[PDB]
Amino acid sequence: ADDALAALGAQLFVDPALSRNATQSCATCHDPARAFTDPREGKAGLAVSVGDDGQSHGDRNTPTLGYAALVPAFHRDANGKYKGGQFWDGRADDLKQQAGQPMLNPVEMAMPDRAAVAARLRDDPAYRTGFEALFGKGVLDDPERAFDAAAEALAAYQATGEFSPFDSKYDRVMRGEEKFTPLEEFGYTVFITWNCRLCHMQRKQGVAERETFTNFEYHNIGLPVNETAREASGLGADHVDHGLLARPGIEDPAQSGRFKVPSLRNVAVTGPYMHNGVFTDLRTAILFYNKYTSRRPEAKINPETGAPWGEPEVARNLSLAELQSGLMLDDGRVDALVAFLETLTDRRYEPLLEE
Amino acid sequence: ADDALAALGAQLFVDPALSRNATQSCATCHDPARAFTDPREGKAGLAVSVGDDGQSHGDRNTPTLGYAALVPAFHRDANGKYKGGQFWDGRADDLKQQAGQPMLNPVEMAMPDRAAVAARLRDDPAYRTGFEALFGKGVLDDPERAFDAAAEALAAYQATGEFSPFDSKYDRVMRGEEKFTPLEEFGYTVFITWNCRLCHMQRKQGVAERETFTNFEYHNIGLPVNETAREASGLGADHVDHGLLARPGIEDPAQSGRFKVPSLRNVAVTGPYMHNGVFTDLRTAILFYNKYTSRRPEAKINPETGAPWGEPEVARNLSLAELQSGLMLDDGRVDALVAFLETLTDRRYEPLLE
Amino acid sequence: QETQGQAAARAAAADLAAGQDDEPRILEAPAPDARRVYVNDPAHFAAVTQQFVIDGEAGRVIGMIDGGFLPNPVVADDGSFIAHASTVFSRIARGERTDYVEVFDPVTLLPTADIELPDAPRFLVGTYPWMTSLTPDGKTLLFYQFSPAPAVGVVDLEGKAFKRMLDVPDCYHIFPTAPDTFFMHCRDGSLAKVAFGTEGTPEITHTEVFHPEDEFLINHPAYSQKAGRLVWPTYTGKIHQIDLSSGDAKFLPAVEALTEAERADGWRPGGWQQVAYHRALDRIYLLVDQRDEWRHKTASRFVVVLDAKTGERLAKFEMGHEIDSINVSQDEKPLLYALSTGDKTLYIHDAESGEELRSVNQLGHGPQVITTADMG
Amino acid sequence: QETQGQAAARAAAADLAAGQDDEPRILEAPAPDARRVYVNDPAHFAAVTQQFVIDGEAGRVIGMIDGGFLPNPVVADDGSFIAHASTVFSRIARGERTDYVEVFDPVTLLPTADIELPDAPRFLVGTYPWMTSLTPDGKTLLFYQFSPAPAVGVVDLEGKAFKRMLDVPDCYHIFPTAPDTFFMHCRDGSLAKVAFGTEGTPEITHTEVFHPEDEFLINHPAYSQKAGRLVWPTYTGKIHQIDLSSGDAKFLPAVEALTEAERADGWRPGGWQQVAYHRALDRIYLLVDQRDEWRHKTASRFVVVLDAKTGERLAKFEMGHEIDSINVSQDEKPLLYALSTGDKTLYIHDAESGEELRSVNQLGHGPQVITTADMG
Amino acid sequence: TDPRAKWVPQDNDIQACDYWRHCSIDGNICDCSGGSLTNCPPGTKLATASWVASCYNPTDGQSYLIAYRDCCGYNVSGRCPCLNTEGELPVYRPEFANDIIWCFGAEDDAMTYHCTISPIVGKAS
Amino acid sequence: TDPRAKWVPQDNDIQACDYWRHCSIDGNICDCSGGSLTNCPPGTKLATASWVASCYNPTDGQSYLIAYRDCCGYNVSGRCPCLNTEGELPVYRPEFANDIIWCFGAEDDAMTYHCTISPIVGKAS
Ligand code: HEC
Ligand code: HEC
Ligand code: HEC
Ligand code: HEC
Ligand SMILES: [Ca+2]
Ligand SMILES: [Ca+2]
Ligand code: NA
Ligand code: NA
Repeated sequence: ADDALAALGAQLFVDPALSRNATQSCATCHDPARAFTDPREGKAGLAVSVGDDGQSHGDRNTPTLGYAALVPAFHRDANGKYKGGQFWDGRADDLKQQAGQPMLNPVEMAMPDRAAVAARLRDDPAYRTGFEALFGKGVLDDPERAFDAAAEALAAYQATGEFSPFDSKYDRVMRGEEKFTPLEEFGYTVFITWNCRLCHMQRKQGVAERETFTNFEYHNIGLPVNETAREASGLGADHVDHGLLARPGIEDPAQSGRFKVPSLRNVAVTGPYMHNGVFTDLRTAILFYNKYTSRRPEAKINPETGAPWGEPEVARNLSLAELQSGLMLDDGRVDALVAFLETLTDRRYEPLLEE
Repeated sequence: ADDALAALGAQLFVDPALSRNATQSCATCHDPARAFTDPREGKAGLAVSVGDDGQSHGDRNTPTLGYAALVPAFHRDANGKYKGGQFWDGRADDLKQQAGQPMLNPVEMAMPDRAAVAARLRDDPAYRTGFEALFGKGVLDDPERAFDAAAEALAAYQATGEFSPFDSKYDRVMRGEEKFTPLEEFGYTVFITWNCRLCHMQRKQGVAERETFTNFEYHNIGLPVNETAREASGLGADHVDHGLLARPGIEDPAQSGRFKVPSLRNVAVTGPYMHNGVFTDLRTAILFYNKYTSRRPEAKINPETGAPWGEPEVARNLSLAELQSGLMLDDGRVDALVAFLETLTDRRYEPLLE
Repeated sequence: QETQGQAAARAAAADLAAGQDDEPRILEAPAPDARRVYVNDPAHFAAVTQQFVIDGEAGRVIGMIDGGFLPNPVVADDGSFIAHASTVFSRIARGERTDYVEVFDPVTLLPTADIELPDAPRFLVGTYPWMTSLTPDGKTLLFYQFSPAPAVGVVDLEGKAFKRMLDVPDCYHIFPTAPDTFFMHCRDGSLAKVAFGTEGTPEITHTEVFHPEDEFLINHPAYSQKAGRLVWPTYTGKIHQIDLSSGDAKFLPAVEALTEAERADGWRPGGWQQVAYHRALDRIYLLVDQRDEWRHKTASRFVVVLDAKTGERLAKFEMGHEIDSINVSQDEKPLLYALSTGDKTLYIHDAESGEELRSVNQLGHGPQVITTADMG
Repeated sequence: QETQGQAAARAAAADLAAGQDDEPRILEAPAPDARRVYVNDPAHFAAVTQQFVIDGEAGRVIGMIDGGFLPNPVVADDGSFIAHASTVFSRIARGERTDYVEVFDPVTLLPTADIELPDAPRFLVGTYPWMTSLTPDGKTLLFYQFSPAPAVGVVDLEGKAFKRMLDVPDCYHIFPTAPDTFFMHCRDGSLAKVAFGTEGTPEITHTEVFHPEDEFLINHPAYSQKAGRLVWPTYTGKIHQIDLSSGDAKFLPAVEALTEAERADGWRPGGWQQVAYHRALDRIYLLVDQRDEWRHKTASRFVVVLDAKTGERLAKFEMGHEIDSINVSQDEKPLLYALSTGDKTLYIHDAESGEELRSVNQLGHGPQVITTADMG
Repeated sequence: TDPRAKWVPQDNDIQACDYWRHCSIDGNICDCSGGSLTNCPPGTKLATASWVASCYNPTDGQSYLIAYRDCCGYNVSGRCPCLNTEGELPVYRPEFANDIIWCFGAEDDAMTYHCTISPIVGKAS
Repeated sequence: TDPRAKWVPQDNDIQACDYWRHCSIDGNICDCSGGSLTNCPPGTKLATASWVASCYNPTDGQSYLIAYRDCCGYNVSGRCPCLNTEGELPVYRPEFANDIIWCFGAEDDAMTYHCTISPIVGKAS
């Protein structure tokens, strides 16, 4: 049952037959060999992914599916903060709500409709067997049921331990099986005493049982537009990615430019970084936080371009209270954070940590 | 003896023969009936006095001679303030150096010279005998010796218990013989806790043996001109009375406009007040002090004129630290001060109060 | 028996065990209520001072307000705000003096007004609650000026502006009876009525002289704005009660706190806030002990409670501590607050039986003034 | 045998008996000398603070100086002036912050300079003497900043003006050695030499790492500017001595303040100013006591005294009080000053025999820092 | 009460200086002036900076990382003063140093020290 | 030590609160912070305003008028704190009242209280 629904999602996950031109599966963009991110080069490098038509580029970076199963379903807590959901703007409630979307998205897998997806699932005799044993006879014959069921199987599959093994060095160190290097221990201490912990730790206080290094909130850290990605996606020079404000039902102009705090698990092997893949190196994503703290000129310059970071895409509702910590990370502390962040790499991806 | 010397000065003091026209003696201006001040009305009220000639007026109010013997000889102390001397500007060192000046001052007794003073002393057989017994034979035949012996006799006379009897009610209260009335005691308390006791007490601290309500120092309290007294003196409307700076030898411009702190003894019976007689009432004298402390409209106003006090005759070296006490004397305290001051009247002038 | 610290250790233990999360944040003080008590610490003339906001019932500090040099604290009887007239200098205790009024939100404790008072006009003196006072409408603050002469400063808390100084005669303390009227106590032994229109000299009536030259009235009379009751002990414990409810001063029968007997054994009032007055109970509380006649500012070990109407003694309490100041909450079954400058502790007693219930120690350096709101 | 308040009683009675007059005035403090000692009182983080200027020979307070929030006191060695970097806010502890340096005449104690520091750049920390520092010529005051990054601010006392912030590595404390040079201690175990102009990137040079990651160097090293001796204890009473008198760092041999048996028995340094250095005697004094390894800020009851060259113990004094800070006069037959934050008292000992000589009590709320001028 | 003795944590009173979470506290316990164990008093401003310590919880045998944050913009409370230094390192290891006024990041630039809170941020390793 | 008992003057220690001249002193004896019995400590400003008292001198059996003057422009000294009230009257008799900060006339408009001097200004009554 829980084994079998997952096992069926396993098959769907890797099946290109779910794209219009049959060139693309979830695995194409969410590649298991790269922590479920897209290794492919598009017109904006690795910033954005190319869909099934071989032409269309998305406007956001393909995030890991690792640990996504730990994110609460989208909600507004009592301190009026939105929390959870899927996609960078949390516009899907959960994994099951999200799973069908790549399928029908012309920028992505590009099936024209649910019916075209159902027809695909019938041509495979193993899906007839597989889906019928989980969902009943002629489930594949009903495009709504078939598409819901694929979404369900795909959500179940992403919730397996395989997607979230918690077997990183950080996990091993927290279970006592090993210790951090001195650099990692210093990284760790910085992380939990500086402003990172205000956003990239599950809880405000106490200890989390399955830490995934995000509080699932929505924050505008004041990132600039990624010009090449934005040009590739064809959304226009005047387009603004409003983040959470784009979730249908969110009207609050204070949510404009706020994006979901990513899990920093596997952060090391899933560059480039941020919602528009704007920064290539892990170090650059960290140095970005200094523009709010440092007094030095260099703090205002993106080390990857030598030019200013750029005007925020959305220059309002920045988390200034959290970002303007009054303290600058020096290079020692940055190195230490990279080391710490590398300990968040799942065991099977420790080989990629070589680069 | 000091008896005889004083007895000779007592003759000289009431003797109009030491004035040019023989119309006036020290007692004409320093009338013992008026705490040794001048009762006589002039072209300027009682503000200034008229000399032997019948028309010349001084530019300063005639002070009491009571208690003047307690003032130290002129000197500058180690904290750099001049103290003591005689005249409102301390231009005389002591009573001796002061005594002869009235005799030779044209606007006062107006003897031409020392020789004329001597000639007059020779016309009276009783002077030949009194002088010669004290200073030796032919003293009156030498003008210098005569004049100086006269000034010495005057000074001694002014140092007798008669000029400084300490028999005021204030003295009797401090001897435990009587009490202050509630109002007088309030006035005394106010006097010693308000800025008054920063200039009108002998000492800064401790108890004085013979209190005369003056520290003998020089302060410019910023008084305006007495316009009629100034008119009557004929000194000119250009003229500035610089008080102490006028003493020969004093060069320091910080002393311009500064006058000797009068002793407040008998103050109740020697109006008008201040170096120029400008204020006829004691109460005015006291209210004048509110102009540095009170923010009220009425403190800028001299109650006797109904008009502003007038700019100071000398608008620098004002004693601001002392005068800007930050505290304003209300009616009650001014009343209580009047009462206190009145207790500084000698027994023999208690009838003069009213 | 569990203390607040212990109960707090267990709640935290349980939150940790349950894996309960909570956001670190700025707490709001509980809604102001009758048992809220404010202790001001004039800190023995220190240049900066503290106010403790205390939950009377729980014996717990619920907040604090910083103040400058000998500030005058006031508390709106309706609980809607607090305020102080305070004094700072640009260099700790030296340099430019700024006198100002702040108005505070009584739960966030955040300042809602900061009103500069021109020309450093505040009277600087050991804290007398009735030297700075709120009018009953809470729209106006009136503060006493001594220098250069007695005067009263008018501060518009509504438009947040100083208005003007009022000239007054030789008088002291400020007892607002209305939006435009307050009484003062005068050197000639009368009360003055001051009525301030908008402009020009206020209208000043005097009352009858109501005590001789040598009957000394304490610097800290109790005054109940909502009663119009001015309660004024003398050195001897003779208590003048003045009624101001009608707008004009009606003198109540003068009454005595200690017996003619007792006064002969050296029983005298003594302390700071020597007298409390409960509005609803029409009752007077007086700190007394056996003392010399010129030890009138020393601590006292006993409280006498008397009927404001008759003068009957209702209780004598052995406080168990050196008390300098008392006050009471103005609710039913009132607490009797007993502040020891020496111990820096508010001892909270049941006002009925004088029993010590709880205390809050560590209240600054030399706490002196207890304020309570009168809420119902 | 006769106390100073008794001597003064006797002289006042004799002045009254003789009718000797005297003008009341503002006194001048006695000329600064070797036995003058300043005790600063951080008052356990209070917003305003006091320094006590003390004549150590008489054990008399000869003066005081007000300060703001956690000021850094300095005292020109030559006796010509004292100064501090201090912090005030416009509303006691809230509002606009002004950091500033005051320089003071050491006899009148009047501020002769008040220098604003822009952008409130001081490091707010429990008072470390070596976080603000005078250059040897007395013309420049250097102050550490921690936020947003370690930096050192340069203040020109002679032209009475702030000059610039210097960017420095991840290092701490400021031991000036020259009008334009100071050392800091860095996180990586080195010292950094900082050489600075009026403009331009400072010349920054590291020594080698002179201690392991796990040997902890205390926050209150003794530094004698005139000797260029930096005496740096570790938690275990291991003493690092760095000689900076050549203008670069020469690491001297490590000494142990405590014997192996003492260390086996839990003897460790502890307190605030745990160490003093007598320049003329080349002697190190360390506050030590038996204590758990993480009780390193508690008071200590013993001073060990050791030859700085050999590490030989010369004495172990039983102080007879809870001592947090020590310092010594820099003259011959030095005084050993022993300040008890708990007793708020400076005990003044003979540093040779360790005998308590006299004491100065009532020094504020939590006095912590003793400063003497090296005048000879 | 022997100040030099090894410090012995208790998990039964948060106002006492031996409460386990205060093992490296410096200053005053916010709970004693209107805050609570992990919240600031009214009118003060919460720092975002902190120094940490690993404190042993004798209730569960587990060591926890406590990141102490200051409540700032008021004069020091003067109530429940405490200074503990378990694992407290010198200023140059500032993430473990507790003389520093950890008021950074506090609202309105508040940098005056009023009191300190003791929230847990993780388990010890 | 019994604070309610009649105050007993002595003429042997000026730094003690029972010194005869301190009979209506309020605050701190200047002699304890670098002033003397009748002079202000350095850096402070001597008020010209005073409150007075007649204080009995055990020694000559005489009563003296003591006009207390405040030394101003410093934070209160904290040393030799004393409050006596011999003949002290309520604020409406200011001349004898000692809660008042008697700093009026002080240089630089200094009005903060540091300490109080005890000069004789005359004979009582
Ligand atoms: C490249 C064309 C992709 C293919 C094929 C699939 N996904 Fe994807 N995914 C892609 C992008 C560019 C984004 C972010 C876009 C945005 O609007 O934020 C995503 C996002 C997800 C998520 C959310 C993860 C998170 O918010 O952290 C999930 C769970 C996800 N994608 C899963 C998924 C599945 C199940 C797919 C086949 C059914 C699939 N994706 C295809 C890029 C692409
Ligand atoms: C809330 C104010 C935050 C604080 C404080 C910090 N981070 Fe963050 N982080 C935040 C958001 C909302 C995002 C996504 C922003 C977007 O629009 O894309 C991030 C992203 C990162 C990343 C990149 C992760 C990824 O792309 O998969 C890194 C490596 C990262 N953050 C690290 C980090 C560190 C080291 C911090 C303390 C200096 C830190 N963040 C603070 C929200 C917030
Ligand atoms: C009216 C014409 C006078 C006659 C005759 C005498 N004096 Fe006089 N005296 C008079 C005035 C206007 C003044 C003040 C003038 C000034 O320049 O300040 C004085 C002053 C004295 C003083 C000094 C008193 C003091 O400063 O307090 C003394 C001691 C004095 N006078 C004595 C004196 C004697 C001895 C006379 C006869 C020889 C005599 N005066 C005549 C007005 C008149
Ligand atoms: C020094 C700064 C003084 C203070 C303070 C007070 N007084 Fe004074 N007084 C002073 C001087 C130098 C003089 C003479 C002024 C001049 O230039 O003429 C005076 C004068 C008086 C008088 C007039 C007495 C007379 O003319 O014989 C009175 C009545 C008087 N002063 C009283 C007085 C009181 C009551 C004070 C406290 C309110 C007071 N003075 C202050 C010097 C100073
Ligand atoms: Ca990425
Ligand atoms: Ca006259
Ligand atoms: Na929306
Ligand atoms: Na005239």
